[PDB]
Amino acid sequence: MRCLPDGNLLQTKIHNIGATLVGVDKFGNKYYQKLGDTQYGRHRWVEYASKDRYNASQVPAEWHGWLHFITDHTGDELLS
Amino acid sequence: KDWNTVFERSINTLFLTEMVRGLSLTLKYFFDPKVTINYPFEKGPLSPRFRGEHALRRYPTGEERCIACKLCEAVCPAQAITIEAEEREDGSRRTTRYDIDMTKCIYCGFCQEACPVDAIVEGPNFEFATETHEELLYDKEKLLENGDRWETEIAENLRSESLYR
Amino acid sequence: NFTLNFGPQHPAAHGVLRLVLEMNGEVVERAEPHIGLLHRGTEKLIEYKTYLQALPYFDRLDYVSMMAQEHAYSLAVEKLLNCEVPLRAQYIRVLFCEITRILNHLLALTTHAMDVGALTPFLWAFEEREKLLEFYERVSGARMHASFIRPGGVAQDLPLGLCRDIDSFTQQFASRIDELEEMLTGNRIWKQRLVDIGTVTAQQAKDWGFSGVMLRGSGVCWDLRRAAPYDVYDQLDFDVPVGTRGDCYDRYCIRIEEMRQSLRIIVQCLNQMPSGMIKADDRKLCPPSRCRMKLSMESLIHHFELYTEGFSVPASSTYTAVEAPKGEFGVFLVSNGSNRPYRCKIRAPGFAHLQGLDFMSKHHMLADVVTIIGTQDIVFGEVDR
Amino acid sequence: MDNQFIFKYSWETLPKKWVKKMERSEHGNRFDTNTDYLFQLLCFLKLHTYTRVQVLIDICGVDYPSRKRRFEVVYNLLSTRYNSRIRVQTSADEVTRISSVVSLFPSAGWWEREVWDMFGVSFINHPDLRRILTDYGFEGHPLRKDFPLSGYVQVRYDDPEKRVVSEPIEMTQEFRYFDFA
Amino acid sequence: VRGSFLDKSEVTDRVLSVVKNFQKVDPSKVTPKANFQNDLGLDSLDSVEVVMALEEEFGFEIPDNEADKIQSIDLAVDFIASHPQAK
Amino acid sequence: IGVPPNSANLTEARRRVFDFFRAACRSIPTIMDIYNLQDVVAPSQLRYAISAQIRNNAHITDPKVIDLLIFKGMEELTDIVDHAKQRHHIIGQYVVGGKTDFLKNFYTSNYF
Amino acid sequence: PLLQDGPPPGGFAPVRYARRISNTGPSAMAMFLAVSGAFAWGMYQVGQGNKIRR
Amino acid sequence: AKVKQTTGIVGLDVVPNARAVLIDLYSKTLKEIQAVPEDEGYRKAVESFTRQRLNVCKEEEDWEMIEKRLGCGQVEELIEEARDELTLIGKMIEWDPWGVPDDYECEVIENDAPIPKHVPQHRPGPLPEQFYKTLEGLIA
Ligand SMILES: CCCCCCCCCCCC(=O)SCCNC(=O)CCNC(=O)[C@H](O)C(C)(C)COP(=O)(O)O
Ligand code: SF4
Ligand code: SF4
Repeated sequence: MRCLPDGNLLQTKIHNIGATLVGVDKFGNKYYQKLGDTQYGRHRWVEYASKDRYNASQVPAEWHGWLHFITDHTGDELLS
Repeated sequence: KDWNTVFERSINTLFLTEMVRGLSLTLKYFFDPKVTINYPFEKGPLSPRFRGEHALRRYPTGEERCIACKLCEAVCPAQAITIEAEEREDGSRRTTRYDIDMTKCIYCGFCQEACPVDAIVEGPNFEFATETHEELLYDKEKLLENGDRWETEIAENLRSESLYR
Repeated sequence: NFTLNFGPQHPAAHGVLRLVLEMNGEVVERAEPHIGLLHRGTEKLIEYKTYLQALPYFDRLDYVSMMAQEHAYSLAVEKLLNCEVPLRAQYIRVLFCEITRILNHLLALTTHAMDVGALTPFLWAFEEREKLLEFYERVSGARMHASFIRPGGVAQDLPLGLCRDIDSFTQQFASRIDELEEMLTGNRIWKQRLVDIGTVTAQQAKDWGFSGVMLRGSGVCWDLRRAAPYDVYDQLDFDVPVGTRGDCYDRYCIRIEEMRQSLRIIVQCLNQMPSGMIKADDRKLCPPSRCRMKLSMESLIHHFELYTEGFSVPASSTYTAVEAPKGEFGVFLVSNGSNRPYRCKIRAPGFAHLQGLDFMSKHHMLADVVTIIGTQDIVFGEVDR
Repeated sequence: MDNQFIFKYSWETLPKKWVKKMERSEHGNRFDTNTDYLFQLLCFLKLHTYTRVQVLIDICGVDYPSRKRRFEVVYNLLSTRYNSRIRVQTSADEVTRISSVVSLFPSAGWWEREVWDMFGVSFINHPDLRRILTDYGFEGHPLRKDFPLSGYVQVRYDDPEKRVVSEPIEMTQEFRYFDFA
Repeated sequence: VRGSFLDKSEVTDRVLSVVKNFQKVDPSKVTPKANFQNDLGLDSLDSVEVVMALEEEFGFEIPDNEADKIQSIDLAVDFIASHPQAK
Repeated sequence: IGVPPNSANLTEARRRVFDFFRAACRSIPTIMDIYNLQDVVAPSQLRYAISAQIRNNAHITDPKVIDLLIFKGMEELTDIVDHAKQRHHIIGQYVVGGKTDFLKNFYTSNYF
Repeated sequence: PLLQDGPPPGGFAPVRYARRISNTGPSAMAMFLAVSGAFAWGMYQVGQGNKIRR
Repeated sequence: AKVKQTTGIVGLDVVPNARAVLIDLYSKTLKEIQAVPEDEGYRKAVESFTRQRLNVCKEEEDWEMIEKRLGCGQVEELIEEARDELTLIGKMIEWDPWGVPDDYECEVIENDAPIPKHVPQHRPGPLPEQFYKTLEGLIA
């Protein structure tokens, strides 16, 4: 139902189609990648656990580097 | 000059031909994919060198790295750092006050370069907008909190960047 | 004659532009710019900083051409210290100078186009700007104020794979310029807005201290990269475009061609880039590596001195100028033997250019004033300091 | 047309009373003139066939409080015809007006206004000599060595008067001077 | 009927009051023939002040070369009573 | 129009002083409307203020110092008229509209 | 260390910097003939439609 | 022999009778310089290069060869210099700056501190032979 008022979330749902789940963090945020080349091969995004009241600061440090393409290690590999 | 070349420009002017190409090339990107990032679900790329929110670090034992040398305070081009120090009860040379005015700071990274023990660093965080001026007067406890929160990413960037500095 | 007060408090025209125009109907008789709205006392502040602490101030003068002013300040300090810069640093400095020139021309050409009603090119160009800003961030960690070019070389070496990414940008950028040209060059509205507007003769350009595109538009072959070359510019091939009419339309074409020639230099710099050190090795102004500072007593002492007191510059004075994107950018540096500059006078090309608005806009229409300001490529950070 | 030729040619052809000092160096050829000859010397350099110094790059002041003539006015000039640069300097104090060269180089107009604003040096025959950089009603010349870095006054909005007002400065943290000498 | 000049006696009076009210002018030496410098103890800066005080009271600007031939009360009254711009 | 040469002697300088006094004082009605001082101060009180500033420098004998003072006076005047910064009880530098002085200062602070 | 970012063996591929031409567009006479013929035939059609409407 | 279409310099018009104009200007200059004292270095210098340029203009009737031999820009640029030199001569007569004062003192500094190769440096190259001929004539 959140897709109707929140068009930002709808864009993620459409682009989630066919993506690979990479991991889930301690807050429940889900991390997806496509492995294509559309914006120069950058296809990493996060589906926040809270469908409302989501915030960019909710991404933990172990997944922050992966999300911003600073590192290729996922949050799971950094925690290990 | 010549009736053909006179006719050539007269028709080109009347029929607005050069404005046809302008329309044609404006339409080609219409059906092409867009470059817009779906913030905040998607983010722009950054490097391990990115100069963002400051953080104070500790050793893996929990001891502070900072030894109150005041090199970062001396080099800071904006005079954004204020430090007080004295000998700790166990004899250690430690700060009792470490303040960074995030509103004076110019995010140059000179403090990180000056520090001899890798205590002060500019982390990867750039999303820390506040509703009050006061919250941007970072004290020692806030900076050590930032280091605790971002330690795993900071240590990874430091390992990657160690081969260059 | 009535007086039309025009201050756009928004970056439609520079944000702090303030013009008092005397008009006869819609025809301008006198244009008087009021400046100092961004006067920040940079030259006074520099006197209270060490030579290292003063470097970030030069990023914020012409904030569209950051690394170019970094380069001029470093060259002036190197001139007074007689400091040898290694060859790899020279190529890197030239490479990012040309990247900065494209970044500048892309903003100057499309903000000008946006002001005369062409809204699409700005979006197409700022996307190319984002790719180039990414190269700034990968070498320095900052999108704009890199503080990457320093006396004696550059702060750090290039990250692995950056050169390949730069090469990928060069393989497609010519098409991006071609698209910008097709939207503007042949269009009859664009020509009608620019042709025979703001005509500057060669004598007028010399009289008013014009430089850069403002001087070469008037047919004067003058480019400091060839007249007084620096770094590795004498080992590179590039042509110097010159105008034949001295109007806003010529200077538009020159900036397009300068972007093409800048692409030419970057490609040569990428292929000729030699290996080696990127800092000068005189242990007087170059910071030691993190590993030696933590292992050698002499390196730790040098690191302590460089970040507290800085280096001293023997008492002397000189003027150093480079070919910045907006024209000749100069620094008159006076040293008194100490670790802080005694006097640092900044010569901004936009200071001379905006002073020429009065004679350039004489007897034009009100809507041509913005076009002439756009062809001058004014940034008030350097005008006001 | 290197710096050796200009130094040697100028000594032979210039009137002797115009130059007090001549320096040849890799930091730039430099003629030190008296105040009353500055205008004529610059006119000679601009018009003469063998110099053709057509471009006035900038004019700047330097403060030397230990000198009886504290101010030094530096003229940086360029000859595109011969691809050479020349520096001409002169001294001044807080009350000696000096000649304006706007009639020789129109670009001098704003630079002379800046010298007056920043240092307090006045220019005879300047068409429109007023402050150009500082706020309106500014007191003092900030580039003087004795002028404090943060100045004397600051501004803020005052709700009871419904306007921005100027008051004497009050810093939360004063500027810390670090003496590394 | 419309007039184009202030009455002489009315001017004599307005000028007499202006000169007296100016401080350093005791209302004892102020005669219609009294001279500013020689007989009133007013120096050059005080003397120029009186003349422009006549400009404010009568609302018109006196050309300087006339402001100088006004060294006394006759010369000032002779001038204002014949100047049309006086109101 | 242009900045004149330095006055040769004290007659020239004092002549320039009177032109400045005339020009500055003639602009009082413009200043009165700009700062709305009709119910605040009389025109004569501001005239006497300018005269007082001139008299306080009557001891200067160097004509070059007098020339600089007049030039700064014209600039102060121009900024007051052209770009007014209206406070309430001041214009520019000038306020508009049983114990000795030691105890008052002593009660205030230790810095005199 | 001993590995620095730089060119590959042989250098990068050549890149173009000069403007590329493009010959797209009809001719003065072609578009003139089209307009003239459309005008003539269409006005004849207007006459026919006016006759049927009447 | 072909007429020049453009000088390529904005605001610099083509002068088709350039040789004639130069001859007139140089002849005028050589006559007005005599009001300057003979011993003055400015008088000797002006006479030295004006005479040589006048000689080249008289010998060569083709403006392309006048530019080639003289090596100083176009003839239109040469004319500007000749006009400026005439203007400067008149101003020096008015100024009367000649003669050395009684207590004349001049300080010459020759600072030999080097600068790095990579910093900006003007290197114009060799002048035409006549410039060095004027200089050694002045010294002797
Ligand atoms: C609205 C306000 C805007 C304008 C601001 C005003 C700023 C004023 C400050 C600058 C003006 C000066 O002080 S200018 C300095 C004026 N002082 C002198 O001229 C020195 C020589 N003294 C004399 O000539 C006489 O003592 C004298 C009594 C003056 C007359 O002469 P008499 O003895 O024969 O009457
Ligand atoms: S980033 Fe720069 S300005 Fe900010 S605290 Fe560090 S040294 Fe100071
Ligand atoms: S953060 Fe580093 S440089 Fe700053 S006082 Fe602590 S140890 Fe010294």
